[PDB]
Amino acid sequence: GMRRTHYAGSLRETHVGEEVVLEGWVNRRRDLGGLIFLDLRDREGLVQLVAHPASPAYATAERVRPEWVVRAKGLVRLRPEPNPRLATGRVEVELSALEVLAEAKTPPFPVDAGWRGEEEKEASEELRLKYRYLDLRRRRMQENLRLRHRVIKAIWDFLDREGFVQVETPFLTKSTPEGARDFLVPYRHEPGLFYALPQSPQLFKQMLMVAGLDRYFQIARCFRDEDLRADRQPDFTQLDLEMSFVEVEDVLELNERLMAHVFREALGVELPLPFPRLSYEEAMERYGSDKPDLRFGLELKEVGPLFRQSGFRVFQEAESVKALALPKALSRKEVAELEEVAKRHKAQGLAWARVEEGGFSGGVAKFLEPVREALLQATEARPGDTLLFVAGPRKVAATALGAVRLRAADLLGLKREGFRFLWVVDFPLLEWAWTYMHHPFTSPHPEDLPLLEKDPGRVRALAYDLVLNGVEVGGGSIRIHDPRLQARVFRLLGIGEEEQREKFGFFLEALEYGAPPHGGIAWGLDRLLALMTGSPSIREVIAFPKNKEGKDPLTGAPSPVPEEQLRELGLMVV
Amino acid sequence: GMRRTHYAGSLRETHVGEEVVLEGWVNRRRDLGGLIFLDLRDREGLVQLVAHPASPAYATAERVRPEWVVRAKGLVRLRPEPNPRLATGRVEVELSALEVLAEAKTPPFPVDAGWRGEEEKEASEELRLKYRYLDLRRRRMQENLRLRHRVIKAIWDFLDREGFVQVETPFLTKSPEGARDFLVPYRHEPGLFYALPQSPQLFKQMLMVAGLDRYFQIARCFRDEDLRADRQPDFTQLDLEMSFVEVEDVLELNERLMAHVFREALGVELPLPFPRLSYEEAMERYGSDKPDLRFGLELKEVGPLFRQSGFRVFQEAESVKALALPKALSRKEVAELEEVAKRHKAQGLAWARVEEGGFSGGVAKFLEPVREALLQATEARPGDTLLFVAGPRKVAATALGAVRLRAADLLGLKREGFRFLWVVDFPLLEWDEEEEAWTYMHHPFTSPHPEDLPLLEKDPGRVRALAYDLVLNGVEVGGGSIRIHDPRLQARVFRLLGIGEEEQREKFGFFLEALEYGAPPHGGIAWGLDRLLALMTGSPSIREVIAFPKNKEGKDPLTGAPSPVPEEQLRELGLMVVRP
Ligand SMILES: Cn1c(=O)ccn([C@@H]2O[C@H](COS(=O)(=O)NC(=O)[C@@H](N)CC(=O)O)[C@@H](O)[C@H]2O)c1=O
Ligand SMILES: Cn1c(=O)ccn([C@@H]2O[C@H](COS(=O)(=O)NC(=O)[C@@H](N)CC(=O)O)[C@@H](O)[C@H]2O)c1=O
Repeated sequence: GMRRTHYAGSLRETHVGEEVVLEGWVNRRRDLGGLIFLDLRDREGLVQLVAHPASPAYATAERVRPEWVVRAKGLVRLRPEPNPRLATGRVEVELSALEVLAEAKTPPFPVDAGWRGEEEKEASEELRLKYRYLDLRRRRMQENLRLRHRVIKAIWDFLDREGFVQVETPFLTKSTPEGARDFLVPYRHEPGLFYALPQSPQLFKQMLMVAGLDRYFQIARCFRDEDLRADRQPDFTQLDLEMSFVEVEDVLELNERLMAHVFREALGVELPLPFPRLSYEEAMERYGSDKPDLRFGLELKEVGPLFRQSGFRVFQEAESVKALALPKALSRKEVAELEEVAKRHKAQGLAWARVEEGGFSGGVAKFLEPVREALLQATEARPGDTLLFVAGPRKVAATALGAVRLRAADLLGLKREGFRFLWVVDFPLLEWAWTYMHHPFTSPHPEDLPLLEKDPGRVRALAYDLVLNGVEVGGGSIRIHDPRLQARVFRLLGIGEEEQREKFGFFLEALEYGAPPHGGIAWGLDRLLALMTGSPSIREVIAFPKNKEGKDPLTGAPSPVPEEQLRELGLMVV
Repeated sequence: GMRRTHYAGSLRETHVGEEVVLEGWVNRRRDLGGLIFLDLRDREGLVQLVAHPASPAYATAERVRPEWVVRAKGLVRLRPEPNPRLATGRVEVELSALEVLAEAKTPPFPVDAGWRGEEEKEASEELRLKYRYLDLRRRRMQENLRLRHRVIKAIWDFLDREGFVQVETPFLTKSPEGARDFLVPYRHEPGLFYALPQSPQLFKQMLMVAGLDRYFQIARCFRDEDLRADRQPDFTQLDLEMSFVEVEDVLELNERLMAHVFREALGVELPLPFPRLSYEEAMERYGSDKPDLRFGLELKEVGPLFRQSGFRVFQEAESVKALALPKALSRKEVAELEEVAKRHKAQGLAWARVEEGGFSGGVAKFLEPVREALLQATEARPGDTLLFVAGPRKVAATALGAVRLRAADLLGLKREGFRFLWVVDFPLLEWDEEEEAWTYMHHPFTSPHPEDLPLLEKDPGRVRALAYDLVLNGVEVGGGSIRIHDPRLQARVFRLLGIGEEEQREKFGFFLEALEYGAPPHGGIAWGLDRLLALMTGSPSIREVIAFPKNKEGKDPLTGAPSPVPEEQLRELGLMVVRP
């Protein structure tokens, strides 16, 4: 068997009196009172080793240095005083033997403080990525990676119990000129031909429903060679799933129970069910976003129809006037910062006013007094608040004041805690010619089918987004299984026969052989884990990620190849 | 909730009298005396629907054709005569309602036979791949994929229980397992490329440097080989790594894991521990480093019997290996084995017959002078045929071992069950008989045996490696080794393999630097998961246990990959096709 008797970090008072053998890294060394203290570290935590002057390990303990790998033997003792910041804090190991297994260069940054429960100074992320195998020694990074393990295992446990079959889908597949750019892989035996890496398993998982597997899932890697700004990696991980004979309700319900199972098992957090749901229209009206942050209130209110007779022209003529009531009297500085956030979101401006005990004061207060009783019942605003207004087109006014609403939350120092999930449902199928939102296999709402040709902009889709704390962590839809309806959606989009066969030919032919009703979703697993850990970037929950620019400082990729390796592929640099 | 009350194939006599809602595919339609019988199919199997002319469901049922998708409602009743070949064969559904959810045209090959327990006729595999979403409707293919699910889940349960951390490693990484890399052009700077990983080898060793102690991953590996021998461009490994381990610790963990997998996914008990054979023992006794232990017919060294022989072809040979087959082969069969032998670099195949007192046929004359010792060494009996290959030891073993494997087929030996074994004590270097060179059997991060370190510069050919292969039924299903964790020794071994300091820095500099920060002792292994599943299902190819595999030339008939890309796209990458 193994030489070690225990993980170093697993020792407790229950082990006092046992002789242990331990292996790990020297986290720190201190000399006090003629004793040598060594913090010995492995993935379960630190344990204090003590070398006494009479001990055979005494000279060895004096020469070891941080990050050296050692094997220690000794007997577990109570400490005279416990250190409650260590789980092993009640005990130490009186060293009888100490063996050096590997020496170590001084690391470019410290990895020792977190394991003592101390705060860690921020290091250059580029330096952290270049030495990622050392960055991953830190307690924080190992907790992230081990949480990711527990989340995926919980997903397997749940979906296996519910009858889902995990199926692995191809990585070398068909390159299509459809939409986002593919990463290409040259085919050596015939220069000029390429595989593509998959943007998602969408077509394969739908074909698995056509194959009768009923329900599928995969922890899937997706590859999209597009703009890497906004915390995007060249590849990322989805929890991808698909089910047969389901309505929207069936997919949402399954995903709610799965998410609650994951949070209970991997985080010890209880998620109340069911999740709240908002239509896309309700979300835009009340929050100005299709990914609302429900950790605070401050909803937007439509007040347009209050000023239809007011002398204030810019309110009276606007298609929409949105109002927001902040529970604080803001400075002229803060208002202008909010106004700047509004104008940077295409608004014409941000009107404002303070709410006093008898009326209003400041900004547009004069034009608000005639409609005071109605304005206050609509906004539920109390004396001391500050009213913010954005007038303009309905989508612009909502989106602008919604961004004002988010930035306002920071200015007021609102406590934003916990995990607030919600479903956003009833997205529009299209948008102005006409174009779809995600992919063209999303089913129209059955009761909206006749509007497909008459009023396409009002057709709802059977599509849904999963949002957590203002972040889109999942998206999917019920699919079209009728090839006649799919052709009908293509005719509405102006997508001809030759273009369909070039982009989707093999799948459109699959629908002719009896596809069941089906639908599904994919989570952004990296985004979920970053939110679960309070990380500012998904790079903190990926073992070996790229930097923000898409390169890998650890290995040096992407790198040149010898021209003989490229000539063998029949390609050359132009 | 769902409309569906049960899976169609799950209905039993215990459900008689219940009203059920079912959804699935029409496996077959038969009309009889005005009744319409529909075998409804889903992933749990078939159940018989009955549409009566007086039912509201009848008009719908008249439209239905095979492979149409329907939702059916009605009452479970006993059949007047049961179909004992079906799990639902005692019952049927008397239809009260039926709706068509989807129509279907006639498939290019049948998918209905296996769901009835009947045998499936062989279809063209290129056609099966072109319509893989229909091929996957067959019962055997769904059994394969659901077994694959069960195996992976069992792997997760066992390794999670044993403290392994699953870590997902990169797919877009730096341009090492004995094949060519698949490249990915970097769009923003033409001439730069990523490589797809041939394995996660260096990432999992770095996770040991990071102190995670034990890792695993169900990893996809990409290797651009001449795709002979049932090669796919990418395939799947159970990859794992452990810290502070010796060879034995890795072997015992994998043994217990494999027994758990076979018990939970197949209901098969694998006796423990697995047999172990050294590389030398395996080659001497079986002429192969992946022995097939499902039959006997071991090889015997008889060189020391011919040192006084007039037969120069025997007398000069380093080795003469013999094998006794329990049958009097025909001259046609002997020439076949001789051809097998010659295809494996042998100078030829000798033969004879064992009769009640003397010998007959082939080289029997030269076998007669040495009879007592030969019969004791081979245990041959009257009616047997003796075969010999004379030559260098490795040649003689390998040629007659391939004859041994072929002969098992000619004799029709019943080879059954699952015979695992470890092959251990591999040499660090393998001699290429062709290119007359030393090459490494396992990748360059394999640790030499610590007792053999002074032989690295004195005599590299006798250096043992701390490497091991896992063999199942004559197939290599796993391979691994204890790694080098000392940076000086890793550079020393790179120097031995003909890799100068310039080459070390360019390909492995980041990893050599990592060894300088306190790398623990570590080792690991990787299973060929597709290979394992193919053996577990008796499949002739790993294509039968992969949902959407390539064909033998690495092409995807279903999607048309690989394919040209627009001239505009290729321009954006800054590359062009070289003109012949
Ligand atoms: C980092 N990163 C990205 O760069 C892009 C996406 N995602 C997350 O993937 C989810 C699904 O992706 S999708 O493109 O919307 N739809 C799809 O991929 C569809 N195939 C899903 C379906 O219809 O079932 C999003 O909701 C995000 O949470 C990221 O995490
Ligand atoms: C289809 N296919 C192939 O094309 C190639 C390999 N394999 C299977 O992968 C195992 C490990 O692969 S290895 O390259 O030997 N070692 C490695 O990849 C080492 N990195 C593992 C280690 O040292 O821990 C083999 O034992 C086969 O069972 C296939 O199934």
